Amino acid sequence: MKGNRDVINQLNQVLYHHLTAINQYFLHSRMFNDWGIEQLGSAEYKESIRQMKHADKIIERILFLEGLPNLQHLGKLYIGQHTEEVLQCDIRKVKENIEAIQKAVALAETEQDYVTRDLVQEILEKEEEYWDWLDTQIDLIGSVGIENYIQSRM
Amino acid sequence: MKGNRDVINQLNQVLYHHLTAINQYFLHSRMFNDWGIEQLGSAEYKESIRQMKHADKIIERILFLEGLPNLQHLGKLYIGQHTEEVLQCDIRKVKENIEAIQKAVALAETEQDYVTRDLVQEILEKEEEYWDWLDTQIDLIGSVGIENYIQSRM
Amino acid sequence: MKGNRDVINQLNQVLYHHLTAINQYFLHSRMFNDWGIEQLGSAEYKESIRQMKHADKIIERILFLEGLPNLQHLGKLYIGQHTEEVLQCDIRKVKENIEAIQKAVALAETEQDYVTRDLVQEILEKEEEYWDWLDTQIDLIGSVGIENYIQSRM
Amino acid sequence: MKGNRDVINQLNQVLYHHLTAINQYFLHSRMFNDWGIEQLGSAEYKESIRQMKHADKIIERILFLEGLPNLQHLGKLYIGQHTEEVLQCDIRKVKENIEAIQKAVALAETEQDYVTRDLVQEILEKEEEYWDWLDTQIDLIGSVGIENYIQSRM
Amino acid sequence: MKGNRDVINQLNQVLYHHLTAINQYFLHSRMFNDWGIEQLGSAEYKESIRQMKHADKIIERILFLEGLPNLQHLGKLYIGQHTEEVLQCDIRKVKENIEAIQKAVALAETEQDYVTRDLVQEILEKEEEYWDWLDTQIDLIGSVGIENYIQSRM
Amino acid sequence: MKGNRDVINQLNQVLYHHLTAINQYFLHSRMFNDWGIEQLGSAEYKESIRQMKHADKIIERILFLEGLPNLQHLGKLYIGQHTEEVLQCDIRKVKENIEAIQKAVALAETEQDYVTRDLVQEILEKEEEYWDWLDTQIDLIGSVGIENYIQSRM
Ligand code: HEM
Ligand code: HEM
Ligand code: HEM
Repeated sequence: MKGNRDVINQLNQVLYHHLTAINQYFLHSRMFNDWGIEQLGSAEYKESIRQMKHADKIIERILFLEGLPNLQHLGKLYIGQHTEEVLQCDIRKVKENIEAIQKAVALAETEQDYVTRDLVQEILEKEEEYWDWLDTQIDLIGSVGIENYIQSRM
Repeated sequence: MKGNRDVINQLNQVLYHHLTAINQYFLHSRMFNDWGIEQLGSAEYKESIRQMKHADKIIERILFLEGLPNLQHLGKLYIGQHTEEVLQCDIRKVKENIEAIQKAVALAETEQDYVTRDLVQEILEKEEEYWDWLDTQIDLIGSVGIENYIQSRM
Repeated sequence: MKGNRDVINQLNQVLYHHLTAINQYFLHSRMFNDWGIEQLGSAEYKESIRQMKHADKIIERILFLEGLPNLQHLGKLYIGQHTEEVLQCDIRKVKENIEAIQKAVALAETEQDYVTRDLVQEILEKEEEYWDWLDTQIDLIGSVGIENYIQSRM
Repeated sequence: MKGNRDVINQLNQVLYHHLTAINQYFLHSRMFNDWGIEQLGSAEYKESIRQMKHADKIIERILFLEGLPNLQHLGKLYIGQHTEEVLQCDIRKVKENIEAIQKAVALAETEQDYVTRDLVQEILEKEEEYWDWLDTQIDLIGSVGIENYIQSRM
Repeated sequence: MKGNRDVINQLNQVLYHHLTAINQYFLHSRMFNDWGIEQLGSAEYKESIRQMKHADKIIERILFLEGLPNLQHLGKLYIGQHTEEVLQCDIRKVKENIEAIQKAVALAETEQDYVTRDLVQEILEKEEEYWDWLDTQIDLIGSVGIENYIQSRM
Repeated sequence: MKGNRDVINQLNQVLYHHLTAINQYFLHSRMFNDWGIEQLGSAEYKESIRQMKHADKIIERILFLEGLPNLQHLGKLYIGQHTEEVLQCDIRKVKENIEAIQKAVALAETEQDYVTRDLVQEILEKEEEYWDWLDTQIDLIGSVGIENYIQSRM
């Protein structure tokens, strides 16, 4: 293939994690909506769409490199049963995403696939943003209490 | 739970097929784009998005009925290696979708879940449309030849 | 020089307090934002910008009077560790600002620098407004409780 | 000079390749137009202009670094005599561009000229895009036949 | 903290230099205006605002990494007494900025904080732009003479 | 071939001079910009683009006449080291351009290639305009002095 095989394999790992995140965040969105917590339903939906866009770019990059995108398998979904637990499940997932993306950055650099590096660098910045937003929600549950926090996210 | 357990379980079967169809069709879109056959890339993307909307509607219906939507599992993706084979892989997938939807209609009717029936009846109408479109593409390959057919779908 | 030396020196005292207030308020803004308390982040940003405009007006007045604006030095920043303490740190800072401004008004009047007096009198009016706003926030924390107060300032 | 001499020398190599590509793609554009294959005439023109823009940015970067941009010499032009051969000649050229750009990225990194690195990283992404487009045209000539392919590019 | 401690410390160094540059350029702006050299007053103001924006992004990045932004201290201000000397003082300052930013890029890379790296890479590009503009003004004073140069910058 | 071989060969001589002029003028533009003399940067850019359009028209004319445009070779670039020398280098280049164009007009007339003659006659009119502009700049340097002249072209 035109691309580096090891780079292609790690891009498929990143895709695996994006595919997993799409489904986790999407179900979390619809669970929050079913509960009437509509603003967190929206935030989870937006991040699900963001993950879908990430996956699209990785698939297209893998195909350009003449590799085979792997959409057949998923990782473990972390599904919470109440608001605070959902947030902690998302935190667990985004940390997995970031670790995989960081290793893709490091590997692309070593193999001199600089365009791939910049692609996953762009995704990483957004994953840090979602991690930050989740951390903030946890702290706010601490500051205002879970009853006030949910009320605010209706 | 408020909904019927067998109806709930068959809705998760329909969701499984939609989630699987999402990934098959989306990959086929990007492969057609990778091959330079952009009108088939676009058609496949549109059908993937429709499957995404179908899955959304089913997830929301399962949650209202107080069941647990299952997004953890995926079926076999039928991935083609050239234009004609891709179309045949899609035909195989939509036939699986339609069969699961038909059993959901029949079962929803029996259990007097008339609102679920109407939801899955609407999805069925769209699945028949995609099936018809695929049949037409295969016939057109026969009528005009694969070289003219691909040329037309650039 | 064309201006009065004591007036010039007290204007640099006012500038010192504005420069210090810029940094305290700006950091408090970004800390509130980091905590998810965005309306207090916004209020603190607005007051930092006002302090930036105050400092600008004083610098321009010192230069017209042919003195040397001193931007090299900073006072103690009072940095809080939670919402209520931040507000109290700001109250301490604005009280220092107002005291320096009041001495500038009194001294400008004595030395018949009536244009400088009016400049610092305008700044004072705005500093009293920020002081009033801070007092109100503290009272509101008392009336509604810190959990409701923070919830409201998200 | 303010810049690193070795970095400057490699930037002049990249410029050499951009200057060469401008002329190859431009002549190919006008040859396709002379043949009546106007859509490939347009694609070659757009890429010629893109190469001109690349050259502009490299020249300006070399001058900022206090080096001497070398516009006096050109590399070998690969000029095809029929559609498929033209595409293969462009593929040969873009591969030369990318190799020179990749070595510029690697060298800028080692010498800690991070702004130069980002400049050539941006160009590289576009060169990969043109390489991809060319690969696609070759495959389409395979899929639809050269007679249909040219017809489509009129 | 979630961030790397050494990266956080170097980000605080970059902030230190941005805080210093804000004040130097701002005073230089108002000094040029006091002298009637309004176009250089404007250029210094714009760059002061640019430095303020740089500082904002670094503060927010430090807080995201769970570090403590240090706004309490400033570096030495280089304040000129006539047009050419002001420009040379700014040149001294921007070189300090760039050295600190380059070491932040190198350190972020080593510790695999790739989003921080991209943030300071973006700032660096702008600092090179201001350095270039300053170099140009010095040369123009050489070409046209200081009397013509100031006249032009009124 | 459909065109006259000697006419075809002289058209390639004109193209050679345009391609050479493109590069000289474009570099002069970016050098003037690098020096802060932006109105001369702009004037030189405009003349480079005109030379690019001239080269395009000649390439298209050679191809219609079924000859082979030669873009592989370049003449001596006359690169100045200061404003006055640059202008003199441009004067030398446009004089070469005009001489090649004049021989193309005379030869096209002899061989009754009246359409080619009119094409090169139009280009000549524009080359005389650039020659006139350059002469004016040199005279203006004499009338106002180089320091005022450069000041005016900032
Ligand atoms: C499996 C990999 C998937 C990929 C690559 C993918 C890709 C995309 C893309 C590219 C878009 C358009 C984004 C935009 O234009 O703003 C989109 C939209 C959407 N996706 Fe997905 N998607 C995936 C899975 C899913 C799943 C599993 C669901 C539901 C559980 C879903 C639900 C949606 C919805 C509801 C939309 C909005 C469509 C619209 O309103 O137009 N997606 N997806
Ligand atoms: C000390 C760190 C500072 C930071 C982080 C900071 C930050 C900012 C920011 C983020 C803006 C808005 C920029 C925009 O939206 O375009 C701004 C504007 C401004 N700053 Fe600062 N600033 C600082 C210090 C100063 C100082 C010391 C002065 C005066 C000597 C100053 C004078 C101004 C002025 C006059 C404006 C324009 C405000 C307006 O017209 O809306 N700043 N600053
Ligand atoms: C040799 C190095 C060259 C450089 C750095 C260069 C640079 C440029 C630039 C910066 C533009 C404007 C792009 C834009 O604003 O969109 C341009 C336009 C153009 N160039 Fe070049 N160019 C070069 C050579 C050539 C050559 C050799 C030709 C012809 C064979 C050519 C033909 C054109 C044409 C036809 C245009 C469009 C101008 C217009 O319609 O405004 N260029 N070039």
